[PDB]
Amino acid sequence: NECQLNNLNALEPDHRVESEGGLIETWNSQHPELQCAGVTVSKRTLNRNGLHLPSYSPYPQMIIVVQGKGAIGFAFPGCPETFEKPQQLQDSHQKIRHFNEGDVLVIPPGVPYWTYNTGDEPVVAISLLDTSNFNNQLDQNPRVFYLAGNPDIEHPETMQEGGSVLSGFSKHFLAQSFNTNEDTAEKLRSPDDERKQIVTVEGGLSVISPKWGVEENICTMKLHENIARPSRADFYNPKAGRISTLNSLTLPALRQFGLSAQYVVLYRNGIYSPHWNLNANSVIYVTRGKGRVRVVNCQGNAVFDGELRRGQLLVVPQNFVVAEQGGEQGLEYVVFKTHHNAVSSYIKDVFRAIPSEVLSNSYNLGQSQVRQLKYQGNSGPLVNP
Amino acid sequence: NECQLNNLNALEPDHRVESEGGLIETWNSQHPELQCAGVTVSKRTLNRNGLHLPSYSPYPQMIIVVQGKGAIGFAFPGCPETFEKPQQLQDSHQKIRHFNEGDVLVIPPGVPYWTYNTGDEPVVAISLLDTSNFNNQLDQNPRVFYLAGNPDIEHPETMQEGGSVLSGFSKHFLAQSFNTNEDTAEKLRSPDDERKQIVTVEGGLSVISPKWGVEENICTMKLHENIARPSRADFYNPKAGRISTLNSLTLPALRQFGLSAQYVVLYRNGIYSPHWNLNANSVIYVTRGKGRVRVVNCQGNAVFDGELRRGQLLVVPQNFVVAEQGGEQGLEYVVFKTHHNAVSSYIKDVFRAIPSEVLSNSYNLGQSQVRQLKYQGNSGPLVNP
Amino acid sequence: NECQLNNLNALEPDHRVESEGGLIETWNSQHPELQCAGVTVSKRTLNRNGLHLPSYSPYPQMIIVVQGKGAIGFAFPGCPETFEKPQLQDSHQKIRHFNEGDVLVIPPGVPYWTYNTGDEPVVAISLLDTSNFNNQLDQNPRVFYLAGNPDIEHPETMQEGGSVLSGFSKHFLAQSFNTNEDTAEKLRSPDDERKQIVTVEGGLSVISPKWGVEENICTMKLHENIARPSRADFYNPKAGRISTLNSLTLPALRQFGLSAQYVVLYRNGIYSPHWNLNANSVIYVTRGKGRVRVVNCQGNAVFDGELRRGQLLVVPQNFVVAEQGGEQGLEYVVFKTHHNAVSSYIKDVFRAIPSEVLSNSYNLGQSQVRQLKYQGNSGPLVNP
Amino acid sequence: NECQLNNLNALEPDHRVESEGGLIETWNSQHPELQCAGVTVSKRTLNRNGLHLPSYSPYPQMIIVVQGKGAIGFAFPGCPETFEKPQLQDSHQKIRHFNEGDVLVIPPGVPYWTYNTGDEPVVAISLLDTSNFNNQLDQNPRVFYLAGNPDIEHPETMQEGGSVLSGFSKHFLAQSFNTNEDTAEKLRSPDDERKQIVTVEGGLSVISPKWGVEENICTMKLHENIARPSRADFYNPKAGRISTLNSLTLPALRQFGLSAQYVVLYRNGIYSPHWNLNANSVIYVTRGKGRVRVVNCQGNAVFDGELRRGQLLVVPQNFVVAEQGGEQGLEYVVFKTHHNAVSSYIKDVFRAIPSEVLSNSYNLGQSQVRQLKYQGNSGPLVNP
Amino acid sequence: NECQLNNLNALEPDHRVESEGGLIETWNSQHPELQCAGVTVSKRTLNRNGLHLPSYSPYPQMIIVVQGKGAIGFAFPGCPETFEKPQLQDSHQKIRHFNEGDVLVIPPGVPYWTYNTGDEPVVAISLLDTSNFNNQLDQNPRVFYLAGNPDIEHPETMQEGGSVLSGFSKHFLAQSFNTNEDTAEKLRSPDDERKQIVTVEGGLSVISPKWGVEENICTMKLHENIARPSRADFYNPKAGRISTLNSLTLPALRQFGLSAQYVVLYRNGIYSPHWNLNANSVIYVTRGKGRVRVVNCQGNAVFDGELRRGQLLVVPQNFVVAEQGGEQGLEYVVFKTHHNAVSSYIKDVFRAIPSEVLSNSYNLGQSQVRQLKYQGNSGPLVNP
Ligand SMILES: [Mg+2]
Ligand SMILES: [Mg+2]
Ligand SMILES: [Mg+2]
Ligand SMILES: [Mg+2]
Ligand SMILES: [Mg+2]
Repeated sequence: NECQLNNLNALEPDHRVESEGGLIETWNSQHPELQCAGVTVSKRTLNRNGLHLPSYSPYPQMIIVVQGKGAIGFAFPGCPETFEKPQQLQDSHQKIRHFNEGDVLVIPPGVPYWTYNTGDEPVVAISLLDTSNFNNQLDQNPRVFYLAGNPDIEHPETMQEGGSVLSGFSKHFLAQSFNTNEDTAEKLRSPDDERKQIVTVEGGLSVISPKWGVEENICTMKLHENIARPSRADFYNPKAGRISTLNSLTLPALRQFGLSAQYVVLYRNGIYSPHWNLNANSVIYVTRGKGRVRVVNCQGNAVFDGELRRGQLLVVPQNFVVAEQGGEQGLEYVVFKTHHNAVSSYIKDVFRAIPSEVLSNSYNLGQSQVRQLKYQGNSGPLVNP
Repeated sequence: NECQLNNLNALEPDHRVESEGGLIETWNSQHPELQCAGVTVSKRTLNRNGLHLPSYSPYPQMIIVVQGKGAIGFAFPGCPETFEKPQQLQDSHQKIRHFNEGDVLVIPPGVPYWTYNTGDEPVVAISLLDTSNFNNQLDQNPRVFYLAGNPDIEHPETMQEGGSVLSGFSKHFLAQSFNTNEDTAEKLRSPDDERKQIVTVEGGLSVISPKWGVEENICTMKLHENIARPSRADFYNPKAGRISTLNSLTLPALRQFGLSAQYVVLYRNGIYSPHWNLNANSVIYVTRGKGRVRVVNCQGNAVFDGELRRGQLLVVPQNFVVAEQGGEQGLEYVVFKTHHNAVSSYIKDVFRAIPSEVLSNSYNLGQSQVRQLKYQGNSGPLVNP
Repeated sequence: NECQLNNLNALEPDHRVESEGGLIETWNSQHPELQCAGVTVSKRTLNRNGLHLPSYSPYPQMIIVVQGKGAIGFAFPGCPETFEKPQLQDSHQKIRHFNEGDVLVIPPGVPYWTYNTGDEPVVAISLLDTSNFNNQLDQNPRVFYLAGNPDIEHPETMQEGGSVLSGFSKHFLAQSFNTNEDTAEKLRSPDDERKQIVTVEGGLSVISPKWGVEENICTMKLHENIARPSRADFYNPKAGRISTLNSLTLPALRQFGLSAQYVVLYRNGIYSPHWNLNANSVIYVTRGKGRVRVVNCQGNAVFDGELRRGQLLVVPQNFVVAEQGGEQGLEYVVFKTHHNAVSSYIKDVFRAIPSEVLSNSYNLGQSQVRQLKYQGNSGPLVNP
Repeated sequence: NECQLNNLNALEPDHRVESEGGLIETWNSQHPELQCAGVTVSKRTLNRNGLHLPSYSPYPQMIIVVQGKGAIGFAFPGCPETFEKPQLQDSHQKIRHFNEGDVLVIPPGVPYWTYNTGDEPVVAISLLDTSNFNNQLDQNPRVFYLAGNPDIEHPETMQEGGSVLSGFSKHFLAQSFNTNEDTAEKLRSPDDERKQIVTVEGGLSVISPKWGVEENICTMKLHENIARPSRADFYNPKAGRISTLNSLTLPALRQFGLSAQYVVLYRNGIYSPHWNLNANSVIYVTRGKGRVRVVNCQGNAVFDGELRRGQLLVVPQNFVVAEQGGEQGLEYVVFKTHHNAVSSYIKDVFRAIPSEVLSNSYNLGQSQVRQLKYQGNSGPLVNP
Repeated sequence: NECQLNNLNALEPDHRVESEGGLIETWNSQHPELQCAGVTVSKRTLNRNGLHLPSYSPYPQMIIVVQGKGAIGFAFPGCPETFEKPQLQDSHQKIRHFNEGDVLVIPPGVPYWTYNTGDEPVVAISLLDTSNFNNQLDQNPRVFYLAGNPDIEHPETMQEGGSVLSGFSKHFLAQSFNTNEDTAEKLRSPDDERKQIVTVEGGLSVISPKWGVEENICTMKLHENIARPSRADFYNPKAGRISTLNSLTLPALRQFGLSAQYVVLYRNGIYSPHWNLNANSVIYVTRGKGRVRVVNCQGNAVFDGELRRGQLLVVPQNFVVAEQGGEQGLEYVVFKTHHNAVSSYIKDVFRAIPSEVLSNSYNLGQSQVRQLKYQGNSGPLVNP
């Protein structure tokens, strides 16, 4: 009965991990709303020259960059290092991908990744940790395997200290394994490192990049897409707002990760009429502004009815009906959905699909009243009252 | 250990919901047999002019109409209203599908649907609610989201009153959302409606129908097929009975819903020899007659051994061996299976696949005895003793 | 440049084969229109007690039954005989019943036979998808009979003949099938003058209620009604109806590259200008008469005239077509060479394009544009 | 034997169509090279306020925008009008914006229109995949215009013309669209002398932020940037960069059998000997100049010369090719007739083969072999 | 009408290429039979210490090894060198061992080389699937050698030649591969008179036990034994055995459109009348002799005669064929142009059809019909 919730709360971060080069804030995965959704969320901040040390988790992550710009690099197993710099190579590594605010990034399960702030302002990103994803064969707990550094626990609720996976091996064995000296091997264990999982790169970081076979396809799996730019809108009403969808039809990698998302922008008083998601739980994170949100369950009860503003997280269970109205300054938010091609339906459109007399007898309405419901007013889900 | 059942009971409806235009009977989803199967069942009756108000659930439903005739209409999101009637349109809606006794209907997860009795006798349908379906991201509880009316709870065991999803919103907000007046909006909340989920349409219902791009495919997803007609038999022995299979190879939509079924008709003394389902749990609902049924588990124990008659439900767990023999008046039943292409095997056929000497040494049988088992008698699963 | 056609003709059968229990009429596969579409057509009539002897072809066939009722049986390789009557008096694969309005699908290489179970004759029109990707021989229609002594159904290809079994000696057939020379001789149909469709005196009798690998593949759905009023996917009570049959309704079609639609236009009903995005089409009028127009990429009406019952008209991929029912309406089936053929009607296109793009495109005023987009019924079926 | 070519030529447009708001230049589809690859190319220029009238073709088109910025709109059949401005002043399908460096994909049979939103003209090169499996007509390029009075863009195929709507009478158009004869007459573009690309005086205005089935299919991604420096999949700061665009980045390509790469070579940068395993390729130089060599199975350089901006060069499947940037570098797009074209460069091949196989193959000493395998950069982009 | 063949011939190689370490014999791709099937065949013999230099072709090849033992290595693009011997003395991709009875599959565009590891010569028959959908060039067989100075293996297509590397200058090769002119000169095989198969004096030595992307794609299964007695899918100890190799046993075949069967008939053993539903077939006799008969749709035996070791016989899709082992039996491989070719034998067909349909079809009595259906072994392999 994990989703038999009579109340839904707007949630904010519960735990904080302050590092040399940044901050990591996590929502406790044990909140009943998040347990129903089968996910948890993590907000990461990379300060100037901030470098998030390489790590991987046993489930996919969908991240939206809400501030700043940087680069992310993955370590795909067995793939060639297509970025090379001659000194005889002086260095070579895999493709460096750049991201900006409004972009969504996807981290594959088990694939190592690192990120770096390439701008002046701090990078702020919100990550949906899809812990319940079918690909996670461990358990519901969020887990982060660091390949470097001496991290602090990011999800403390699961401990009921941190260390890299390399610190679990002796320097002697690492020395032999990696055909290196024990001095190098000891450093690989981060024995005296006190910077934690996000460090500051003094002097700035330098990597091979134009801007700063298997290689053509798989090894270059597209893992980022802008979702917030106005021009990418899929639904639009100049006087109400816009809705943009990012799913497996845009980012094919999502098909195997069971995740998709939408970015919604509602202008002052703009309304996103009553709608529901047919095949997925959803998690709203407000990126800006404020608005009135209402979520109704199968008993016609509003499990949530209140203001929702920047920084808050609100779970909308599969099939529950939700509606939003932009406040004074409008409202913007991303909605993570636990399906690679999540589909929703809005009630206005439903009325149009049902025969006039079915509607009349259902709501005891007159022919003219029904007609006005099915044919009058703007057609889309975005309404300017 | 949800399926470690040492006993299986023939089950009948536990709860009843009497409405103006019909009746809804449900089997408690907490019976251990149903918990093992990961499903529950609901029997619906639409009286003359009976209209089942529009609703949707977060899992698929496979329904078999055992009596009467009517029409069902769905509300596919974003699809065009291909049925239109000029007065300038006087009304338009989506395709109306007709059904008759012996037909199976499939309801997609999250898709709204309504049904209406177009004949004189009442429509009686038995619905398999596939609550454990992978697409249900909530929890095991059955749930019905009504878009209209003031319903009573159909699965009371989950409350440990009813209302439409629209009654969860204020008339003022619905008024703005749907660009209508507050009078219409208040009626949309069904504030004074006491008819419940199945209403009687006085004077009969009228909808657009010849009989009473995306539109060509998806928006017209085939969601009904006759399963009981004699001529649709897949296995047949004039002196024993018949077996008909309905799976994803006949109704492609079933591939995504993980459901299939069979309709079996056994004549007097007709036998459906010992067989089992390799990849799916099964739920038998007797539509007519009576017969002796035996279910044996992995310890060689008959967890069920008795008469099974019209109206009773019997779960047959995956891999358990079952056999049926038509009684005096014969036996007819539908079997819902929780796989889009459920496959079964009958022991007679198994003997034929195993080498004679493997059989001899397995059962201490003589060469002649084995030969008679593998080659003598009718070949199929339907036996006339 | 097989489709660089400046003219399209309404075609009727050009060849006929008279047999004891029926008739087979075919359209010459060499007509420029049929060559562009990469198919040919065949009309088969089974008289009372008529039986079409077992045969198979290296490509799929989509058949619409326009009259009568009957049964069709296939021989799926290696599949068990699930129909049996108790030693076994007899056993055979599933028997499938059909009626007028039904569409049957014949898989490539799979033997099938048909029998008329009613009094009136069975009349069926078959689209022989010769250009199908599964046909690795050549674009010529071919029929491999397993029995009888047939006459060539498509003579244009030759530019006599027996069953495939007649190509073997009775001696070898006797050894192969572990049978005696007497039976083996008969398997070659040496003195059979009945041709491919025979009359079963006394009537045919088979195992059937009304008259593992099994559960699925071995008994896959190969027939579906397409003409019933209630099956309409598009409908305007004052104009007509359109029904679509594709891989979403009949899964096997996914592998055969074929789909169809059944159109019924009432008096003066119009199926407004539309085109198929991904497939060539072949119209066969089953009833009535109406005006049909087909326009190519140069804006030329390669066809502009009446089309009546029994006539065939090819509509090439992307060519724009429109139809209007005559005094007694018009009904027709449209075979399309794609498992999920998609069409688009111009009215709907106007709705998708911005007003000013339309205004500047056709030199129209905002008002007139508003007219095209929001006035009238929105569907493709129009009541003028 | 269309590809049994002993010679390959660098080709430039041979035909041109001047219209009011733009220009269309095409390469003759009959060049032996283009026939072997089964495609043709078209360069389209939209001048300021230029609008390319609605049209569709029976095959997919892959377009790279080499200059300017604009908007492209498609008309997906049966899809809802998700862009609306409040009765509705107007509503239409999604508007997609593009800039130089972007690749656009046009689905078969789907109408599309484009508009220049900037001051400089929009220049785009389109690969018309005429041999695509979805094209069931013939290998001839065809353009079905929904509006205007166009001139033939590919005249070689004829060996006048209007919109598909001009093929209908104004009377029938009036009845079909429930409109008056006046509007219907205009829908036929009878006195339009502007041709296929027109100039929108005052500028075009549409619904857009900057200027169910919806969520997915109805709004599928049909454009992606391929030329930005940051999108490089291969990179050597001293030699150049290679970017790949295929079905893994743009899903729709899976159904259209097309992919591409954008190559940028710096001064004297070399893209070492490589070949495409599963597709024919067509290079179009967007900037600079360089030496290109193409070798067939006989070890003959069917092409060995300079290739500069605006020139087209076909590289047949499996033929080995190499390029070297000139004094000012070389940039080019390569269209490939496969949704996921795979290539292989010889340097990498040496690494995969055992030393002694190599030694015995080329009569080299262990030392020299060691040279080929482990010395130098490992990638395909070489700085000599 | 390439398959409208009234006659089929048993074919033997017509051309030969003698090289230092082996021999290559080919069948002319222009034989009417081979053109109908859309393929050609090649027999390759590697003498002791023989090495077939690296090469690749724009279509898949299915090869059955009829004699000897050896190793085959491929060069998968961008894949890591997982075989290494410690700086690295050397590293290269996986080495795959094969023996007689094994079938090897060569992917389109992928370089491969083979080496004889035994004393007796390796003899292999290769089905060159030139008509494969992946081949976007033309139906001509082509071999792109990466090394050596080969002679044309399929001369009929020309109606000299070197390696693809010989098409480049040594200067450019030196720059491309970061090597010196000396090595580069050698990469062009200028004074090599050994041809495509060379003799490795002293024997070849490679990394191998016996002599991420890795785990999967980069090391996909490309070989499987098909001839071992124990692998039989069909078996009658008194008649023979049939083994099938398709995409269900070797996944890669799904992408190459090929499958095969290995048939062994004992003395007088019969493979009763059967046909392939979805593919053309090419028989190659590996041992013995027997009577083969092929009947077309007119009931004419387009082939009726003996077929012995080393002979090739095409059996077109849907044509009915039967074989009977001679005094010393008959063994043969059958290549089929479909990843999952399906066949059907007439005996099984009789079992699927109702008694009365059969009675009326062949004018047989209930008794005789009962004979065909239930008497004798039920399988396709018959002991007369
Ligand atoms: Mg929302
Ligand atoms: Mg049962
Ligand atoms: Mg039509
Ligand atoms: Mg290139
Ligand atoms: Mg054979």
